[PDB]
Amino acid sequence: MAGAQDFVPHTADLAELAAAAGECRGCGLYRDATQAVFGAGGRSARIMMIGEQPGDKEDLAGLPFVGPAGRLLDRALEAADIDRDALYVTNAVKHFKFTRAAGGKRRIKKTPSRTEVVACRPWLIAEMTSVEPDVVVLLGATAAKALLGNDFRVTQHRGEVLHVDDVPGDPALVATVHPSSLLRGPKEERESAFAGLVDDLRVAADVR
Ligand code: SF4
Repeated sequence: MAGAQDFVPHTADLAELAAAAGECRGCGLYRDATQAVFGAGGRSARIMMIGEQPGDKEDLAGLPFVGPAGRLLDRALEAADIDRDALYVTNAVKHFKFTRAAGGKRRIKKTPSRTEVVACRPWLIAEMTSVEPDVVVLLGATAAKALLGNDFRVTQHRGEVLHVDDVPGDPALVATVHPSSLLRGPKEERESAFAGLVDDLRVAADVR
């Protein structure tokens, strides 16, 4: 078998899937991470949101989007009039890939290789088959490329509703900036970028 496929059980039950992901060895990232971080939410969710990976806070909370980027995402969701409890939120890879620097105040995320993304993608497929979302919001380059192709450029398709043929259930896809990118930079640029994230979330939420 390839990647995580043999570790994925034949079930759409999210609790069963999350327990199975705790035992995944589909790539190397399970070794140094604290635990797998599966998606959070229920199968009635109409909107699925996919980030890159659990970060330092998520790796220990056991839940996605709990750190500063998650708090910015909550502020954007509220501004977009979307209830976070109604979404299903997850990440392209389920184990935190990291390093430390001497004197650092946190573990530093490292970018998943395309190999790791493809290895973990069976979990993402299981999640999408389980949830059957009407729309998938892809937060950042890694997540967007996971579904849209390794050459895809988030920066070139902002605001656009995409549909690709190899995605199960043919949901609408909206690729946007990852909330972590909005945490730093000059104020005017951060404020414009925040408005653009709210716009993209509203596009996704307006999908019938
Ligand atoms: S990152 Fe994904 S494929 Fe790799 S070990 Fe973790 S759950 Fe399995």
